[PDB]
Amino acid sequence: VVNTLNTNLEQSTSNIKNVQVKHLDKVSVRDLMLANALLVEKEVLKALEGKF
Amino acid sequence: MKVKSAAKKRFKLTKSGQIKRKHAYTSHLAPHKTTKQKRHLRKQGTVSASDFKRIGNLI
Amino acid sequence: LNQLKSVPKARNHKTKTLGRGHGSGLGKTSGRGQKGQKARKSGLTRPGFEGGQTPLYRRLPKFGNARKGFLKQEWVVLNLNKIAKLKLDKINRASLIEKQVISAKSQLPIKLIGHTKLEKPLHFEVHKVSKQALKAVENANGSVKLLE
Amino acid sequence: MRIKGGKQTRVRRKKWLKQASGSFGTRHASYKVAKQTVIQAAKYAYRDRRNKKRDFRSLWILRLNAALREQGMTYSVFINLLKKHNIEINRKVLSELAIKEPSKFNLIVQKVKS
RNA sequence: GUGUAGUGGCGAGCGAAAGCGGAACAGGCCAAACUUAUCAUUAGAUAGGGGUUGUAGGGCUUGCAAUGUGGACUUGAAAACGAUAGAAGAAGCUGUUGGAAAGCAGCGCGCAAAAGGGUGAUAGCCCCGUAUUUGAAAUUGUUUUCAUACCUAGCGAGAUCCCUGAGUAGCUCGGAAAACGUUAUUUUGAGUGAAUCUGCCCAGACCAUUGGGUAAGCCUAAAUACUAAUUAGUGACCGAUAGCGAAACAGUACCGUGAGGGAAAGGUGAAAAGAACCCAGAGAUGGGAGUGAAAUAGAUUCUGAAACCAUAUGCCUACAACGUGUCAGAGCACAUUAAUGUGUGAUGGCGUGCGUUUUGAAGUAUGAGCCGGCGAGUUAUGAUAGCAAGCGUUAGUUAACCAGGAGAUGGGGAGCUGUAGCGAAAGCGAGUUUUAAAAGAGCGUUUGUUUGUUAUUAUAGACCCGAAACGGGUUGAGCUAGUC
RNA sequence: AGGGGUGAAAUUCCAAUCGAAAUCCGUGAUAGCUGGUUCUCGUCGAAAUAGCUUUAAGGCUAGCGUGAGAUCACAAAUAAG
RNA sequence: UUGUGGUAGACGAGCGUUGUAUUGGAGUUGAAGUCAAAGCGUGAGCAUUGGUGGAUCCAAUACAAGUGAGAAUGCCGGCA
RNA sequence: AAAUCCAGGUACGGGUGAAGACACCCGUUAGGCGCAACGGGACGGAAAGACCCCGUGAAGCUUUACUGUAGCUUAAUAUUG
Ligand SMILES: [Mg+2]
Ligand SMILES: [Mg+2]
Ligand SMILES: [Mg+2]
Repeated sequence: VVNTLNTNLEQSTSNIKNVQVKHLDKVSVRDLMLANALLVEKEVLKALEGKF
Repeated sequence: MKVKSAAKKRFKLTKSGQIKRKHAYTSHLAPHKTTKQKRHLRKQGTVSASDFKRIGNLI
Repeated sequence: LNQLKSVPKARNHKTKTLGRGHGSGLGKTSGRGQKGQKARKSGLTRPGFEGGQTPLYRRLPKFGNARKGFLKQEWVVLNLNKIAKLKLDKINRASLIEKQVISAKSQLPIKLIGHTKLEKPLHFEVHKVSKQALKAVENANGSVKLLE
Repeated sequence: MRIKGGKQTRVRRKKWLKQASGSFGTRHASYKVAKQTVIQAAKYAYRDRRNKKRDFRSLWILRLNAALREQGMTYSVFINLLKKHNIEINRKVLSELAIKEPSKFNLIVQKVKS
């Protein structure tokens, strides 16, 4: 999950079927609970707290 | 559904069910009915439980 | 919820399959009975019908409509039984829209109503008040202003 | 999706056919007749499961009366001499089988003469 | 808004216009006066300038201020992005099973390229491609810029001056469109027929007041409907009785004089390496041989079930009244999903099918010759009730639409249900209707909403199939009837 | 050339079919009338009556079944008085 | 302890099919489809081995239905 | 070839039965299987009875049934002095 949607990472990881990068507002319940492993980035914690 | 046009003009729907209705036998002939009948039929009443279901789903 | 296994608490009810053998019930007849009119396709005759006999709604005389072709002029009503729960003074249009009791895109006369006692004084400018509603709101040492 | 369902029908009719073997004619070939024959055979089995315990009792009665008539008394008299006095709970299958190994059932018929 | 106001043998039914929230947004141009020119100028006609209307405007006289912004707009020139062909385009060996490795195992590598297809069995690294970067001699599309036509331009004072769409608006008699079944509004077949800014029309008969708008002339892109066609792609779409009727030389074969009707059918193999040669037979062909991993893959060509037909191991059957089985039951022959085993059954007791519809069917009621396949309670939008979930006491909740990978979802509070009801209604209000009555009686003095699922129901063909018919359009006097 | 034609008239003929051709369309016409409607087990389990009906082979309500909930005692059955 | 027949019918609990999404797994040492057999369940059903066949398939949880066939003088095909 | 056919290994008398039995109950007779015959029966086959009745079915026809209408006729009105 990401906020700025960097292009170096998005350009990478495209051919890797397991991984996927999504914006903070692009993730759904299924797209999250299916991961079984995720890497939240630093700031979206505050935004998620605000949105609750 | 389209509400039955010939129903909403005879059945004022009151609070908490209990569809109200006028009484019949009040439009044509006066002398054949006594004053007791005449001054009872002017008041209005509800619909019995038999036809209540068939009228409620019609409205 | 471990998508490999997800469950609800209780929502899966018996589905009445109509043409699926006598073992489950609902055999050849699918629950239509036996050889009636309902049993035939497109049965279940018109909702208001009593088999030729004059139906109930046709017997009774019609309610009249004195004011014919007109819509009863609607009123927005403040019942004092609940306005106390709405903590606010100087009740008016400029405030009720903030509390979302009414909407900005609405030019409608405001009416006051109710018999319940109220503790803290309030202030209204509305178009109509009930007699004893006015008495009650005045007894609370409030006030009311009558807009035409 | 569209469903054809070939395996299930074949398996079901195969089971019904297999239930009936040794049947005459086409009864063991056509499922439509095999199912009816299986129904009738099972009805007959249900009836005979009671008929056989209804009948073996009579068979024991007969093969006991035949033995008793060789000693000088009838079956009806025998039960009283069992029930009313010299009380016993000897079943009619063994009070009949014991004759097949004699010199021990004669002990029964003489004991009741007391 | 809403199944609302209303319309309806007030029956079946039918169903707005406002208002609100959104998609889109551009308004211009003639006739008429006035005037120029030309018409035997009897113009009553033609071609110019002027004017295009409601906080009425335009013309007439006299001034002021402007040289512009804009087009639903002409020519070229320039730029840009495309469309119609393409080019480059990474990375692997060994071993084993095997006919074949790409499988699996061991050790590596590439990735802006783990889409796909092929390659002797399932390959990110064998090949074509893919991501990505680039490519137009010629035709052609769209947008932008420049100049360039054509059109387009504001504000004063005077003055009973003139113009503002005539067989027109209305009105009568018949019809119709509007949700209206003839009703204000609109329309017209016949007739009749005005007014001119102090005007005319309109605010569901009609009149007055108030207010709104200026008909009887014309044009106008965007939101809109559709996909036979082209390109790319997708599918909890079909997979050879399915899917278009048509996977194949299908509207063909075939039927009908004609309109018209209208099918069935696919798969060897890895690659023909399609079986040289020998025997039999006239030959087809079969048996060998050979190729092949496999010839019980051989052209009848993947898999090969049942109905049906044959042949055989074991048991029984030619004094027998049999819906054919069942419970007992020897004898005989074997050995299994090891099981108080299997196969057959001399003989005993008992024994009138399956579905339909019926008060009652073995029925001398009805349907099925058998086998295989296909074959009938669904969906859209609503309402009701049950169960469960979310949010909850000024609650709950979005619709269309926009953004988002033809996603969840965010924005969108327009509305909807509840919060107060009673009354035909004005109205009143925890009361209200009736009533002279505050008596009495009736109704009320609180339980929610949005969903998911189930059941029922309404309009849709609404479980399946089955009529004789009805109405419209076409083809048929080659047979037959009449006539020439 | 078809709610037409033809008829020394019979309801004859109009492509083997005519009390009104054949074919296509509205069309999946309607059918209170037949027949059909497919997997299993468990619990409960009737009616063929009343009234009305251009109703009598049908329908509505009531009667009888079933599921959920309430009333347990004053309700309902069973004997005796 | 009371029971456990049952048509119309009312309610509950389940089996099976094809596909989808998550995990897991098997497969030229032979998957599915097919036949055979003296297997196992209360029932829809589910295994085990062998022959054939040669490339996909199975298990667990949910979702979705063109989802279950003996009858319609049913259609089609084949054979009596 | 053909229509037909629920599966058949398909006796007679008395009685019973949905009211006339190859299959039922009680008796009697009958070795297995053909071929040529002849039609008593299998309420034998073909034809969802053509008679009769029901359907708030169809079509055709009739009339002083109802509602309309083509046509014919009369008047007013425009063409119309
Ligand atoms: Mg059935
Ligand atoms: Mg039936
Ligand atoms: Mg006959």
